[PDB]
Amino acid sequence: MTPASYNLAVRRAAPAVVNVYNRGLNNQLEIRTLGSGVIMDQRGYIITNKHVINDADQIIVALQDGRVFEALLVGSDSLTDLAVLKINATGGLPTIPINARRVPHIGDVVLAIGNPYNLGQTITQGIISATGRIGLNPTGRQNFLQTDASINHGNSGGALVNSLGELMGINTLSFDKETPEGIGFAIPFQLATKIMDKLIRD
Amino acid sequence: MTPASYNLAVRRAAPAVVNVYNRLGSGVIMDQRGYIITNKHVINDADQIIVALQDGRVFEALLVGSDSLTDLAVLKINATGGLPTIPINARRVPHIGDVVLAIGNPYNLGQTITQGIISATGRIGLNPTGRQNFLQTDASINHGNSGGALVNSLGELMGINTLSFDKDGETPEGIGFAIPFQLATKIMDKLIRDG
Amino acid sequence: MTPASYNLAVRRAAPAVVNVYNRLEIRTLGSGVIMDQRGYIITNKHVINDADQIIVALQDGRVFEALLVGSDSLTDLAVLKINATGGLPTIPINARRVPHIGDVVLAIGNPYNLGQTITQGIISATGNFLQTDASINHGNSGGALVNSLGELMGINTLSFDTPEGIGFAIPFQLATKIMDKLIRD
Repeated sequence: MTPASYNLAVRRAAPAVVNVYNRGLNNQLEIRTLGSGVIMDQRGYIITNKHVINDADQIIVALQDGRVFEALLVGSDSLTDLAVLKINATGGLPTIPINARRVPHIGDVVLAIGNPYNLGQTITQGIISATGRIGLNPTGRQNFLQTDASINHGNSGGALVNSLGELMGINTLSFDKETPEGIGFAIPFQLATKIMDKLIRD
Repeated sequence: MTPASYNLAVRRAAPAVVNVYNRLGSGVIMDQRGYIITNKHVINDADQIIVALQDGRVFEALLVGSDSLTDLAVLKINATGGLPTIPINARRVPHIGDVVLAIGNPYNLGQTITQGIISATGRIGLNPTGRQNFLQTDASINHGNSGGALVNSLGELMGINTLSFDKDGETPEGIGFAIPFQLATKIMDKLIRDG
Repeated sequence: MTPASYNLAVRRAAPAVVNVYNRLEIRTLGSGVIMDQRGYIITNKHVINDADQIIVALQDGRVFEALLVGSDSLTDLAVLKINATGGLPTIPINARRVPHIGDVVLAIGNPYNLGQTITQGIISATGNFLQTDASINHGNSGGALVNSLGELMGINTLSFDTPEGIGFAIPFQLATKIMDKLIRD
């Protein structure tokens, strides 16, 4: 027989999730913070976390296949805390699966993909805990997704995908206010997307 | 292709799980008449107990009685409309390993669903739990989940979530407990036919 | 209908996972996995390190004193021996199966002495150390990490020093190799 697995999602998305690093002058340069990013398309556009690349002397993007790029910050967005990078790839880029017709449902099994404590790309699984909106009017457009898929420093900017490897959101920061568990957030993919397209227009 | 999901169990059980506050734990609308279960410590020495359903309705609830030997309490609300109730299959045998979902109101963030499995069904002899019939789960439990529901992939009530374990040396992960539904169904009827 | 479950995995593997005590009193605790019927159990070295007496307890209630037969500094794995008055349950092993990231996996050990507990996660990474998010806590060391078929994927070790859902395991291949090396003596 075959083991229960969410390996089909891991194979379709893991390759498009890169390791992001923020290096700054101390000569002598070092890593201020590190996060993750999702290669959106073969033009070299990546979506990451704004707090991960803020005040960066050098932005280093590292794919899973060994390739290391020096990236360019195209622009970030405050309301959602997203930032968009750009790399110059010539050998072909692995991209994240996207299904624009899909609508995320509470309970859907979801996988978080990121670089917790720089231990190297890790995959954690949970479900979509809730979906809401932060801002004026609770009935407004969905702003965030909540998941219990373990999130840690280094996951910021990463991808939230369902069991078909489809993009559901861009992991953000976790929750902290005793010592909470299984509470993490992401920006819906339909929103992450619309912002990128905007930003890619300067 | 269809995405793997537990949304079914959710649509079935979440409507029946309420937000408890006073003038903030959680609760489960056991049956039509308006009987709501919760933990006795959730409502202990509280003033006006307020109960908010996921459909936005809000009611005042009266403590129809709690039970110290199980840390459970039963509340009553007089609703005019129809009420949502938690699915309950009395012929179901909870097994260790069954996928389970915890529904509650963590840090008053709004109703959330967390998934884990049934870690244990009970315990033999002295133990950190202090009890024998506790259902142990690794589905994320936080302050506010107390009193909420523990359901399986069909939305059936497995137990009533209880106080979080946040320890004697370091912060534990994936350790939560729930009171068996079979025990809550007993304690409900008793506190009911007892006034 | 029937609830989605990983009980099959529990039934197959859990009987073989034991609770290891380091005594005297209790200086520390962990878990172990019965590699074969005669009573050979694998656990981690740090759990039974410097023990006046090694107590092993089966999930069925029986309690046996253990003999530290040997260990391996390299992988931090130790081997214990107990004499059961009959054949003992063994952890399922399938040397032909290749662990994949994303594979559902269960953690079986004795967290905070609560008693045997099963937590679930997935293989988060395979980069000779396996990484999983199946909740691991103090007392889980030396325990079993199995997939949905009860097959052994690894011996859980010590967690990540607050980080959430980061735990590692020593590949079952290594445990198998280390068990044969010590039984042969």
